[PDB]
Amino acid sequence: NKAAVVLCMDVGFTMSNSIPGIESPFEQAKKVITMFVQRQVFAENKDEIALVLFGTDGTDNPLSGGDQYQNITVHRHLMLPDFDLLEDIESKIQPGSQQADFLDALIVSMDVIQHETIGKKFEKRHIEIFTDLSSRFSKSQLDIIIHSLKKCDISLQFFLPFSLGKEDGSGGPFRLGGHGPSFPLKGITEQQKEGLEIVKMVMISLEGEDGLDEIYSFSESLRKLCVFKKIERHSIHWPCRLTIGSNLSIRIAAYKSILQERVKKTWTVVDAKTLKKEDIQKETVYCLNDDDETEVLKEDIIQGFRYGSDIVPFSKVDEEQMKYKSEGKCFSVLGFCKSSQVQRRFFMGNQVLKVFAARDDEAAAVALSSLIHALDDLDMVAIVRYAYDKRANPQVGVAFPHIKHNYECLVYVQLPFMEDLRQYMFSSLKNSKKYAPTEAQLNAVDALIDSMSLAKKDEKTDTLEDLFPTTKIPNPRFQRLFQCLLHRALHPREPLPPIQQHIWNMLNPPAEVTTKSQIPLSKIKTLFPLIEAKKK
Amino acid sequence: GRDSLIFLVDASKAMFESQSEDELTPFDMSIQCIQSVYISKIISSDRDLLAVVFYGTEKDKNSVNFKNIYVLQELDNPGAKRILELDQFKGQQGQKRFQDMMGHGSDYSLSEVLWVCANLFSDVQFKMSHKRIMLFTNEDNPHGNDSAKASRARTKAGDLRDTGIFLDLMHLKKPGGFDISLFYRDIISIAEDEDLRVHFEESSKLEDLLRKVRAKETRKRALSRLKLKLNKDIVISVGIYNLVQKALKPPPIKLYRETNEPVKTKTRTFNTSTGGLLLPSDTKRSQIYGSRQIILEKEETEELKRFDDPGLMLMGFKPLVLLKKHHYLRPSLFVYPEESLVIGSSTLFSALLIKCLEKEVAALCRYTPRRNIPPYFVALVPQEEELDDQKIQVTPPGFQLVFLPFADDKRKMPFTEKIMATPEQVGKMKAIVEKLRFTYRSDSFENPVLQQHFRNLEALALDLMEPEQAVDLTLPKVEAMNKRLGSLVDEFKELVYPPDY
DNA sequence: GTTTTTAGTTTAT
DNA sequence: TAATAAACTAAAAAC
Ligand SMILES: O=P(O)(O)O[C@H]1[C@H](OP(=O)(O)O)[C@@H](OP(=O)(O)O)[C@H](OP(=O)(O)O)[C@@H](OP(=O)(O)O)[C@H]1OP(=O)(O)O
Repeated sequence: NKAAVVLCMDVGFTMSNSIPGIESPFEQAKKVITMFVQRQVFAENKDEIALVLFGTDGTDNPLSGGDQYQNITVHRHLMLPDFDLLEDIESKIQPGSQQADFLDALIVSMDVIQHETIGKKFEKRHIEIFTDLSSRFSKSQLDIIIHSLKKCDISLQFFLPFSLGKEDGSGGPFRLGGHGPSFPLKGITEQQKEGLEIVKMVMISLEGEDGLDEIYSFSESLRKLCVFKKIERHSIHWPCRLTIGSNLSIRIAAYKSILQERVKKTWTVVDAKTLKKEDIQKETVYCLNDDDETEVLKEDIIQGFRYGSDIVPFSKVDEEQMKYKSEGKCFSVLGFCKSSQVQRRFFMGNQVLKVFAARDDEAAAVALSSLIHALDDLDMVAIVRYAYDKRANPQVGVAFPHIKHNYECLVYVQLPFMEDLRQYMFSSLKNSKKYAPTEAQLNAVDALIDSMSLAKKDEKTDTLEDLFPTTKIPNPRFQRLFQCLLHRALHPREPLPPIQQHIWNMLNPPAEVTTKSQIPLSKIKTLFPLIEAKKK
Repeated sequence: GRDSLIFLVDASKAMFESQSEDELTPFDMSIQCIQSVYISKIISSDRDLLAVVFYGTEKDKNSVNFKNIYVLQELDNPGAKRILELDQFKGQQGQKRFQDMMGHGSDYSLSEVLWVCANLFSDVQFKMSHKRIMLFTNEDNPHGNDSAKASRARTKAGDLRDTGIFLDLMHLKKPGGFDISLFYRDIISIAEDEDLRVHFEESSKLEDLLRKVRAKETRKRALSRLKLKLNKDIVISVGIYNLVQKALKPPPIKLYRETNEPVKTKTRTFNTSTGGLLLPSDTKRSQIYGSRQIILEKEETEELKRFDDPGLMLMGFKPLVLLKKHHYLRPSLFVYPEESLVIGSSTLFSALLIKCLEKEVAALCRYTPRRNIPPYFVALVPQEEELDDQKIQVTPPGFQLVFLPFADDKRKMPFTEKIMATPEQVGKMKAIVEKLRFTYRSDSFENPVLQQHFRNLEALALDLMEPEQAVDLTLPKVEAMNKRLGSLVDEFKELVYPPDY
């Protein structure tokens, strides 16, 4: 649904003072704001965005009456973002020389939502603050701010130059958007420690224990979708009934958990001079494929299919009657089997379905919870027949339990038909008399895998910390496309720009993993001869 | 290219004998196995050429008039009439039609039988790639009483291997077992085997003979040969295969109404005003946002897609427990070393496969299929070779290329207040789950849409009986499950659903 | 060069 | 009404 967002950015003098190697917090927050407004513009949402800057040289806000809330500027009011906003982020907006109270700027940001969402329909109201917490601030408005955020139902997020934990690499490798480093926790001041505690207390009041999860770093925000987290549109449910036989029915609702996004807009082929679509036309002609290319009119072409060497005419009318016809929408259980009999290399389709009970139906929630825990306690899964509607082709799939601490559900993935399999026989590598590696070759590979380890078992409790979670990194083709689309609009004469480095830094493993493997890779290059074949 | 496959069936006395079996005869088992290959080649629009030859019959039919060799069907594309002809030899009634049309139990000489088969490969008008003969017999010593025929059979079999013709033995069950070392050890074509002498076991069921023929009915075909780069200097060559692929309904084809002849289709682009042909340099790409137009060249719409060169860049090694099963995005692929491109790739591939299995780790890679495409993180899961009791390769050795989704591909749903069931309700569902328990196999279900589509084409191509309705094997056996559960459905209902529901 | 596959659209249920 | 899957078109790469 629609949402109203106010971006509260710090442009003070301290935002231009950084640690050697990493960019300034002003330049880091300027790319996080650019990433946010870019997706909001090129996806053409109805979300309205305002921009408040604090730390400027001047003062322009509807709260300045009486030398109050100084050095706070409302650069952009609540309206749909456009290319003029992105150009101001890219060129116009310059760093300030003053310092402003970041809680006073939050009050100005709250004033924009309270006075400009007046009649418009907004399901969510959100404020994102980009600051370094390096300046002093007053704490008298703390209870006034929380009372207004809760009465107006306004969510909050914070973005800082540093992560909310600690840093081990002493000034160390520092790359924007990389995995591992995110500003040294030893390079922060005591004023930043005081401001960070106030940020914690505000987020704990608004959100609770999970309020700490809404405090991010600029470096990690560029390789996540956290800036859009509070304004994502809600998923559509799929009502159906889970049937076991014909006398047992369970009302369920399915959601698509995994679904590839890819591009949103299509490229329209236009004339190079008029730049219009109507100047382009395609005509497809038909002619006899065999001897003598003789054209055929549409009043002489029928539909047919091939049956091996036979050519069988089959009109679309006759095809509609003899077509396979199903009853329709269903989610019927065929049987239950061991989970070991369903290997993940058999998964089919282009989606993953999470099946919950029908909303506000406790009886269906108890019935489905019995199926989930029974399959989990038996280490078994359900082989079901899935059909989206009376039109879609029926599928055979698997529904395995998924038990969490906040919800329980079944996870559906399509399974293959017999016509989808291919029994390609492959030569044995375990019983190989030609390519069996030596003892020194296995030890070099053994040393390489240990050096390139992407996990960390910290605290020695078998707790694996993923050092490179690729599922949390956004698809780089989107922000790369938004970079080029905006670059062409603002600079029509210039060619397309290269890929931003923080994109490459997030698409690469932590710098410690790459440097650790140099010595193991050198021994592998000498132990494993590799050469290209040029003869046939 | 067009591969060639000749089905050679023995017609001796033992082929029509179900020697103490709850199964069909080895002849009926071979005839039904050949029909399945004929049909499956049509389901996938395969262009291979198929032939059916019988030996040991009383009647003969070939170009050189060699006795006791009947060529039922020469090398040609499969069709509806060819499948209908093979159906005339199916079952008990088909055994009578075969013996009345050609006879059986007659003597023969395997040398003359292989000369007729090799002659079918030479008569092809099309160009051929692979030339293979598939022999169906339950006789492991055809000429143990005639050294003059067994010696000429070995010489002709050796001449086929030099010519380039492969011979695969589909040995069937024989009392006491089928002994390949007696005779067919010096006939079958093999050289890739690592001096293991494994080979398939004897076939006693139609399912086993079908899988062994299916394992050799179609040859390997790589989706792409890519470079697996440990770094910039250490590069091996791998082959990407799709062991699973969604078989879809074949698209229609336009015909000429008065002759039922296929019609060529050509699509061109011209300017609307002048009517002249439009070169690729005479048009540009456009994308309108609001009231502003963004114009890019065709070269630039592909340039923004460019990231990595085509191949697999090794990112590291992640334990298998960090790869979630519910993070499926698209069908997985299979990675196998391609020794033909980079020599020494299989040794590094095997060492990586061995150590990834011992440490339970997957090789995370940045995957780029074609040129000018954004990358996607994939996890090469180690996969050990697995053979069943028939020595059929159920699982090939290599790596399972599992696609990993980005943060955009994840979609969140609203959370419930988690309503859990009591142990009394879970116990009743446990008894229901245990009642409807079965053994799942990946080839147990057929596509009802594909089956019915080709059943309709058979009725129109042969013009015999009306199109029958296929039995949807995806529908639950409702009446059987209700009797199987009994009162377990009325139970659990009283524990969950109130009477005011 | 031809054939299978897949990303990118298209258009009806 | 939008959501989405069965159809369809086009381009890359193996054979
Ligand atoms: O840290 P991970 O081991 O990768 O755990 C992930 C992660 O959860 P947390 O970081 O909160 O522990 C996901 O969070 P996001 O991708 O949303 O940021 C969460 O996804 P949900 O928000 O949908 O719960 C997912 O859970 P799931 O994939 O079951 O939805 C969960 O993994 P586990 O289920 O293994 O804990």
